[PDB]
Amino acid sequence: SVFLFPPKPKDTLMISRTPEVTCVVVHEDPEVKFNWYVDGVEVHNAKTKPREEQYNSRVVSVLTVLHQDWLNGKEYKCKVSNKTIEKTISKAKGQPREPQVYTLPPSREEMTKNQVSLTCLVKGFYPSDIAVEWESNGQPENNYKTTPPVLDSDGSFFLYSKLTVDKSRWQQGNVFSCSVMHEALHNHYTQKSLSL
Amino acid sequence: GPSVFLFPPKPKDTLMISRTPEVTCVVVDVSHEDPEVKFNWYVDGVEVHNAKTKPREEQYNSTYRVVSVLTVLHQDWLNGKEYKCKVSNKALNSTIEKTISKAKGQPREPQVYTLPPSREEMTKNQVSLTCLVKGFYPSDIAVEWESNGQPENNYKTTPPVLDSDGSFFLYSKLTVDKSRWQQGNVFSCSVMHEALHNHYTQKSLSL
Ligand SMILES: *[C@@H]1O[C@H](CO)[C@@H](O[C@@H]2O[C@H](CO)[C@@H](O[C@@H]3O[C@H](CO[C@H]4O[C@H](CO)[C@@H](O)[C@H](O)[C@@H]4O[C@@H]4O[C@H](CO)[C@@H](O[C@@H]5O[C@H](CO)[C@H](O)[C@H](O)[C@H]5O)[C@H](O)[C@H]4NC(C)=O)[C@@H](O)[C@H](O[C@H]4O[C@H](CO)[C@@H](O)[C@H](O)[C@@H]4O)[C@@H]3O)[C@H](O)[C@H]2NC(C)=O)[C@H](O)[C@H]1NC(C)=O
Ligand SMILES: *[C@@H]1O[C@H](CO)[C@@H](O[C@@H]2O[C@H](CO)[C@@H](O[C@@H]3O[C@H](CO[C@H]4O[C@H](CO)[C@@H](O)[C@H](O)[C@@H]4O[C@@H]4O[C@H](CO)[C@@H](O)[C@H](O)[C@H]4NC(C)=O)[C@@H](O)[C@H](O[C@H]4O[C@H](CO)[C@@H](O)[C@H](O)[C@@H]4O)[C@@H]3O)[C@H](O)[C@H]2NC(C)=O)[C@H](O)[C@H]1NC(C)=O
Ligand SMILES: *[C@@H]1O[C@H](CO)[C@@H](O)[C@H](O)[C@H]1NC(C)=O
Repeated sequence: SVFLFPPKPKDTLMISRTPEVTCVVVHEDPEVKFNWYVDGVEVHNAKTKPREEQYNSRVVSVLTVLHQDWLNGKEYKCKVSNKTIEKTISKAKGQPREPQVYTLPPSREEMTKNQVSLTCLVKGFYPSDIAVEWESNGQPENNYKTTPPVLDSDGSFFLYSKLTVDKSRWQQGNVFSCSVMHEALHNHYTQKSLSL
Repeated sequence: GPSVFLFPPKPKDTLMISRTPEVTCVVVDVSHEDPEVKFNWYVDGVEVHNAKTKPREEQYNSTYRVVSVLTVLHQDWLNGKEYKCKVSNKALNSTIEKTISKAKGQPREPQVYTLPPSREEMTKNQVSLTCLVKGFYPSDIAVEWESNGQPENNYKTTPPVLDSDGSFFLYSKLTVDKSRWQQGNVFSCSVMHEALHNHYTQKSLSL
């Protein structure tokens, strides 16, 4: 069993982070080998994290990739070997489309609660690789949860991010902002603010 | 060896006494050479005998697939009974066992809030009507949209999302033509869940 994983969306969009692809493999002294190919041609800058013994009786190899390589759609072939299995992944193919970002205040009806919901609708983006964060006065907020991307009826994706705050923090007029990073956006990043 | 997959009833099915909730046990990779299999069904570990097994269906990869459907009492699912399907075959003289039930935990009532389109989205030809459903447990839920009796076609609903208090939430988005929203048409988000009175609630939204 060989499983290939893509880099984190955030890591491919900021030139300062390190986007990896993670080839996971998953007890009679099994040796394993690893060959990495980028659009067919092989590369020798992988790294094999040390063996992991599981409760059921999990070797991993990690290859750093270039930001513009992943985003241009190059195929990443991970080839195992044990005395032969392959996997390939790439970015989803297609014209990237720019997320529209809309912040939605809490319902009047929710205002009878002690905490309230601040909503960030992110729609019309493609491919589904995206990252969403919340902050206020520069410091990130922690109490938020973001739905997975959902396929919309036009072949673009959407998601919602919900930020839970004390109603008083909302009543006091604090500024909350939803951050979105996506490849189709200008400088890969956009912000939208929400206040009372 | 074969493989067994056990599917729960649909959330609308268990919530409405008029519908027919079913647990479905599907066996794939049943050998072509000797394909006789047996289903044993158990409810809370007590064998039941009213399941309905389909005839084998020959697949296009030289295997067989067999389906058994167990009709469930609505209050049996909501009361958390466990459904085991056991699949036995004389081909390998082996047995595979799967168990499914409603997720354990105290049910919690969803709060349903409807959020109008953003002002910034009003420059588009279509606007987003949002239904926020939060604080519900377990995650089994159904969400629909309608207007003036008739249902609406152009909506999508996110999967349930585990929130930080252990309950679930989701959002449903209804896309409508800006004109329809600006005419004052009333739109309703309908939510179905065991912890709601009559298993159903409805919130409206208009300009
Ligand atoms: C005994 O040992 C273990 C028991 O623990 C078993 O291992 C499990 O086997 C399962 C099947 O054999 C397998 O299920 C598949 O899951 C994958 C998805 O894997 C992710 O999700 C799992 C559950 O959520 C995790 O446990 C996995 O570890 C993995 O999670 C993490 O995902 C991260 C994403 O945030 C990612 O981290 C990022 O990696 C990038 C890489 O670029 C960057 O580094 C970045 O910085 C990171 O954030 C990681 O990859 C990963 N975490 C790690 C590596 O630490 C799923 O795709 C797959 O589905 C395939 O097949 C189905 C067919 O049904 C098909 O529908 C799909 O299309 C797809 O083709 C399976 O569902 C488990 O993942 C796996 N657990 C492991 C390996 O830890 C063994 O199998 C047992 N031995 C046996 C049975 O013999
Ligand atoms: C020979 O051909 C056979 C026929 O295709 C192959 O059978 C297939 O075998 C695979 C596994 O090898 C099964 O995969 C599982 O599917 C589950 C979901 O299946 C539902 O959805 C699929 C579409 O995605 C659909 O085709 C199925 O028929 C099934 O539909 C549901 O059916 C029930 C009952 O009828 C109904 O109530 C539902 O409404 C209906 N749903 C929908 C949407 O239509 C997955 O859940 C399984 O995942 C398990 O394993 C995963 C491991 O990664 C794990 O992540 C999961 O959590 C879970 O543990 C699994 O993916 C196929 O269903 C099966 N096909 C059929 C038609 O039964 C056979 O494999 C092949 N053999 C060879 C050697 O090639
Ligand atoms: C056949 O199945 C029975 C029931 O589990 C088991 O006791 C028996 O050992 C199996 N046959 C063989 C040859 O092991």
